[PDB]
Amino acid sequence: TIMLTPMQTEEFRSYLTYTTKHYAEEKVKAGTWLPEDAQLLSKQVFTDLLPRGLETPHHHLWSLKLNEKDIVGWLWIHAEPEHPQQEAFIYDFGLYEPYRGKGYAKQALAALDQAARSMGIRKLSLHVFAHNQTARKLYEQTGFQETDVVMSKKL
Amino acid sequence: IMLTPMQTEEFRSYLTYTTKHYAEEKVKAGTWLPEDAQLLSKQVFTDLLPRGLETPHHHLWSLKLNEKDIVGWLWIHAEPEHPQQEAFIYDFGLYEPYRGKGYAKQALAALDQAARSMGIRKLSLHVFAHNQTARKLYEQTGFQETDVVMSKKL
Amino acid sequence: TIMLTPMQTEEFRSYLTYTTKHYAEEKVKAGTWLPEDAQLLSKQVFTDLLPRGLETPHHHLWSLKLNEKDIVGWLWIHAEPEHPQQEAFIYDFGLYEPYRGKGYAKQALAALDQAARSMGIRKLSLHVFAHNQTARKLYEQTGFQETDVVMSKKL
Amino acid sequence: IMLTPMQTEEFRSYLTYTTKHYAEEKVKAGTWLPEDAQLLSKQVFTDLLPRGLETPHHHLWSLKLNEKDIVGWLWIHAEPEHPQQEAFIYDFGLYEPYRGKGYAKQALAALDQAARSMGIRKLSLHVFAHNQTARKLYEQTGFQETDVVMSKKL
Repeated sequence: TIMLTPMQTEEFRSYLTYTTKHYAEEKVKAGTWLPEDAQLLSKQVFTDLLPRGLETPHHHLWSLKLNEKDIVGWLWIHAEPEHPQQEAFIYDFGLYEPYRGKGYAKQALAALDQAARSMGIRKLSLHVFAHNQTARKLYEQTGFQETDVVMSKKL
Repeated sequence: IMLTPMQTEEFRSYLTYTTKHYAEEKVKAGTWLPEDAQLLSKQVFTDLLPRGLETPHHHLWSLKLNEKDIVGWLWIHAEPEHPQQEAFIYDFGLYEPYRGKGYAKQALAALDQAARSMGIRKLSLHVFAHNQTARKLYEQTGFQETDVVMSKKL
Repeated sequence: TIMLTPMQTEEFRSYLTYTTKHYAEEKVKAGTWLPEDAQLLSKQVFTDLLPRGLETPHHHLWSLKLNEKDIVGWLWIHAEPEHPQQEAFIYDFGLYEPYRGKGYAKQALAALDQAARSMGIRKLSLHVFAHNQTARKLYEQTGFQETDVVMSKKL
Repeated sequence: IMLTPMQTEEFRSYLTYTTKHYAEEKVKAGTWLPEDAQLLSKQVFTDLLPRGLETPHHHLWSLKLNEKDIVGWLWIHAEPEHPQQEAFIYDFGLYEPYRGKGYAKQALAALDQAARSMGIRKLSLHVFAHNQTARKLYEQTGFQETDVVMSKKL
């Protein structure tokens, strides 16, 4: 039973730091960004997405909580209610390392499902790096279907 | 817009939005303290709907906009022996994505048709004073004020 | 939120009556039993399945309850813990007429899922008359897959 | 039999069985009144596991019989600074379909291996007096009685 609770400042400034570095690394892993460019790019991307931080309009950043004491992870979605399909995009989702491997991830996505419906959103979307097969299987197991695929080849 | 018997899962979603919304509304209105709001809201809805969708004389509909699209809710209570055949609108609204598109007036017209068909001769409702847009709407659709509650902080 | 509560005597003797008649009718609808034979057959079948009624060993008869006041339906499963696949068979499942068309059926099957796992059963099975397409779709929507199909033709 | 870190969903199932089972056991034992049992059981488990699977120093495993088959549970509490490096077995059992197949003794042997690996030097447990088979098993696996509780109705 995961609850979605508005992310608080401390957790957010800590999250922001992890994300930027993690995103940079994933883009390097994927071949999309060169190591020497990754930092500045990642910082630019997160700065354009959340220029007002938690106050950035239409972004919902939540702490995933098991109870008052355990924050097991994070969830960040973007929903503009003027979207023709009432779609929300998951910009990020994950579990802090000590809470992984117990199945909270599926429970958190069910809580997302519920919250999303109560907000009137009709469709959830996300991007998932290709090399993250574990994330891919969980999304498959939870009703997500692949829509687009970007492929690459070094000559 | 069509009124459809509310479904158990549509009810779960409705309850998740409203409960929180009703609390904030009660806070804005000065009626409830913030530390208390969430728990009071929960207690109100359980008191009003002890048997959920089965609570006798309560009629909960989902507002459907097409055969596949759900946009809002409408819940009215009607004592079948009420001397004025009056129904009270407990909750009525639309999820954010569908506001400002005319659905509210269409939903009210649907309620009018549904009420006449059910033997209902009068409709009543509560609205928070701070909801100017809802008030204007109800005014435009024939509702008249009957009671006001006023308050002041000393 | 449906709860499974042990069916009580009054509800059971009322249920038993409905079931026998309903089963007879379904067998006639399906072409399996002739109208003139249906009653006695149905009675024989239920008498062999539940000779001790609620006390019949390995049968679990439950009232589906929304709250203290509403009994929305029934559920009857058979589970012998010595089964090699730890399988339980749903002998009957349905909703009283005033509680239909609100989606309780899926919620009741989720409650079945939970209860079954806590009992250690690993597989659920059921028979569904072919002409009951509405029941068929719900079972499909809830993870059930067709395993066997009996077909017939009058010459 | 293998011990696997209990999964949140395996925990939901475990809690559904145990809670009810513990109550009946407390009733049989004369400790709890039937009207009270269910609610006391629920309160016990929340008191013991306030943070669920995250409650510090508690180790909950699922008992797996093959790479794909779950048959039982094992939950022990071990204070990392306990002077005797003692662990207390709070709950241990098998779902009905897998009893009487030797899994219990294999599970106890697995716990022994797991405990030595974790620095645990002593195991303790509670068992209801009326559970002759569990008592016999524990006796056969090296456990000795240390305390008894007796009662009488006047």
